[PDB]
Amino acid sequence: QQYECVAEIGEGAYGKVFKARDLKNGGRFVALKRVRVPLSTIREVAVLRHLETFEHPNVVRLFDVCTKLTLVFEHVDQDLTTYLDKVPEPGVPTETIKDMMFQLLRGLDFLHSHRVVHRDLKPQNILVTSSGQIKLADFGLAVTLWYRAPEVLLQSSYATPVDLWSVGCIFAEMFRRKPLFRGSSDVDQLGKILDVIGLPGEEDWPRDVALPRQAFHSKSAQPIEKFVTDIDELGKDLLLKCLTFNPAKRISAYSALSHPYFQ
Ligand SMILES: CC(C)n1c(C(C)(C)O)nc2c(F)cc(-c3nc(N[C@@H]4CCOC[C@H]4O)ncc3Cl)cc21
Repeated sequence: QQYECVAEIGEGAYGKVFKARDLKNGGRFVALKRVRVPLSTIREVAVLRHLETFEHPNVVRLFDVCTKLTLVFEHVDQDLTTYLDKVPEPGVPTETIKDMMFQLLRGLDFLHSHRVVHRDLKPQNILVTSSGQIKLADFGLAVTLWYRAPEVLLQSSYATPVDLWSVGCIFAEMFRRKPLFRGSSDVDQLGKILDVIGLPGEEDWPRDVALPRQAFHSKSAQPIEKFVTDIDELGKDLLLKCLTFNPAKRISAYSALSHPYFQ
């Protein structure tokens, strides 16, 4: 074969991910994902090959697609989790947090501009290069709810704002070095969220959903500086705009890119 598996990276629905040697390309390490067997998946791979044409700096490269289906991607040694685990005290430098957030928002804006939603953005799929470059991986194909948006938990809407909530969760975790909302179920997750952001107005609660607003009594919203201690005034504002309950009022990746926090 042209690829030689050396280790298992992970397991997905229904497929395994393997670290492989690209024998025809200098034995470079590659991530091989096998997708089992449709037309929707054919379209999904077509979107991924199209996004590759733009070769965005903040998205993992798709080197090859073979025919059930093998997806060959560039290998990145570490994810944001392993970076946050190994970063020395007192934590990630303020300007490293800033740069990585801009790169994440750049890759996110790229995907949203091409009508692609990640839907499972988490430090495990955010890859960090030896040069410190953020690369998005593990998206475009069809459990941890710590980054799941409230409208996904409530089962009402599944648009792009879902990823911006995950970014707000990730932004907070870059300072904390531990997840912001560590729920253990959809109802626990939403409760743990509303303890911090407060119960939203009745007009901001999704209509025709199973869980009503009155199923929670989180009462008032607490200051974020308590849960994220070293955040600046501008960072606090960007973080709040991401962690907005109502997805229509939540900042977009495009307007987050222009926030004064990045000036
Ligand atoms: C693991 C997970 C995020 N993952 C999943 C599933 C479906 C399991 O969630 N599919 C994945 C996939 F298609 C590719 C990668 C990927 N991984 C690396 N490197 C890894 C990063 C983690 O540390 C070990 C390194 O070797 N480099 C490049 C890519 Cl693109 C990760 C995937």
